[PDB]
Amino acid sequence: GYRSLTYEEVLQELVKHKELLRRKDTHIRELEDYIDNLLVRVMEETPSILRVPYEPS
Amino acid sequence: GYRSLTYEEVLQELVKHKELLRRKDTHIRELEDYIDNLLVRVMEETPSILRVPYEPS
Amino acid sequence: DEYDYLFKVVLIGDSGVGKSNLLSRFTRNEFNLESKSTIGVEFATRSIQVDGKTIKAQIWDTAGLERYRAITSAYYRGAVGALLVYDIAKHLTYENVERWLKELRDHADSNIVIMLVGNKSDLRHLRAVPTDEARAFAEKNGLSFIETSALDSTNVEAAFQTILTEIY
Amino acid sequence: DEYDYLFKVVLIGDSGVGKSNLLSRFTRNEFNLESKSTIGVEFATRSIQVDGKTIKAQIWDTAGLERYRAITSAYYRGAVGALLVYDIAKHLTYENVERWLKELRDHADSNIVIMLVGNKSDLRHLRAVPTDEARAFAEKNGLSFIETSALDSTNVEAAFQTILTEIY
Ligand SMILES: Nc1nc2c(ncn2[C@@H]2O[C@H](COP(=O)(O)OP(=O)(O)OP(=O)(O)O)[C@@H](O)[C@H]2O)c(=O)[nH]1
Ligand SMILES: Nc1nc2c(ncn2[C@@H]2O[C@H](COP(=O)(O)OP(=O)(O)OP(=O)(O)O)[C@@H](O)[C@H]2O)c(=O)[nH]1
Ligand SMILES: [Mg+2]
Ligand SMILES: [Mg+2]
Ligand SMILES: [Mg+2]
Ligand SMILES: [Mg+2]
Repeated sequence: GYRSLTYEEVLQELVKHKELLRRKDTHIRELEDYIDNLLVRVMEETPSILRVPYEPS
Repeated sequence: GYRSLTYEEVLQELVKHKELLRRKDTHIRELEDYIDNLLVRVMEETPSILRVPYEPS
Repeated sequence: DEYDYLFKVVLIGDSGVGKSNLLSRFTRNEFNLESKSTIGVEFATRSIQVDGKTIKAQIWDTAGLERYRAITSAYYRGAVGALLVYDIAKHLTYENVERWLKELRDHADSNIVIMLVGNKSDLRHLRAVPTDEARAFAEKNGLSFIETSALDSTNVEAAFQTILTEIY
Repeated sequence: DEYDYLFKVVLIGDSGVGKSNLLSRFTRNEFNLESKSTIGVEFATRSIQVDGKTIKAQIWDTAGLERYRAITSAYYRGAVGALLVYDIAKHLTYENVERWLKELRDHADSNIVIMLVGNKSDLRHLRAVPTDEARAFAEKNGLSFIETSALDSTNVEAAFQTILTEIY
């Protein structure tokens, strides 16, 4: 909770941070998709790598 | 760029959004680590799944 | 170390209901209060005596944030049982039960043994889902039913025991 | 389809320098302007004649945002060449070159053939790194040097050709 900036400034700051969350979300989705697409392959080929605890084969 | 809220409100909004970006960052890091730790195993066991284009074995 | 049957079982249910702690509690006797949303897909195995037989239970877990995704087929592939879990203290997780049911009908084998599990029974003061209401729903839908607490362990063994014996 | 040698080569360099497009250009003759930061680790292979010999070049790629991570050992394991890439239009990517060099010394085989590649030579109007300055640096440090453009293709073949023949 921290003063200094004008209402105008705090307001474009809010816009800039919204756009930044949008970019982070997109990145989270990209990461998620990559994980899922890689897991399909891991699952069909060497599912044992998904074991807990991990026994190297 | 959108009015309505008091300086006080736009200001706790900014704080709330900062804390939200912090949580997204953390999540991005968790996703990244999981990827890296899974890739080590994929690499040592069945690196062919990382081929482009993907030939199922 | 040998065994008479290997059974693939999957955990499904809203994020936060305690799927991963039912897993760690069953397979490792461990519980974690500071338990993060499951990333990816994993499994853990445990052997138990059910009747005369030793059964390798191969228990699969993943995030229940999403319904259908690229890992979905592979996840249900070969699964002979599902534990379908809600949180007794969150009515929403219980509303979502039929949504998860459709998801089983759509992707699991038609003969999957499904058990309905109301988890977090330690939260008796915070109960949002009366046992009877869920009990009613389960029998109506051909499902075994049980309430567990991964936190204090109540019924966790019984739950896995029951589904595994009903797979036989 | 058979071959006389299989050579593992890795791409390393700051994020954004064009590593993934040197890869797609070499292996598929494809270029993408809307190219996202590489997630994970991948490779693609290409066979080429170098002297009398056919060589399977197994080209590895990953994000250059991070320096050392869990995949790092496995990434350099067995690698006989590195293309160490900067962006001729971004002086910072070129400043980072010695940082990537230390990283090779630390994790790669001591006999890795390293080539220094200034990429995006199509951006002649935007040049931030004079060829001579980079040329100087490379020979001083025992490195082959070349400038490429994954976008228009200049030197991309020559770059892979050179490193592969110097691995022989
Ligand atoms: N009180 C109580 N808390 C529990 C119980 N089981 C799990 N929890 C807590 O509830 C939260 C979620 O538990 P998880 O095991 O991670 O649930 P999850 O279903 O696997 O979540 P997702 O991976 O996102 O789908 C954690 O904070 C656990 O500590 C329980 O039986 N009682
Ligand atoms: N003008 C020009 N742009 C290029 C060239 N090569 C790549 N680019 C562009 O530069 C950006 C980054 O290219 P990438 O191939 O993704 O670079 P990267 O090094 O693999 O990035 P990271 O995976 O994060 O480490 C993309 O927008 C490309 O289109 C080039 O030779 N000339
Ligand atoms: Mg979980
Ligand atoms: Mg699912
Ligand atoms: Mg890339
Ligand atoms: Mg690296």
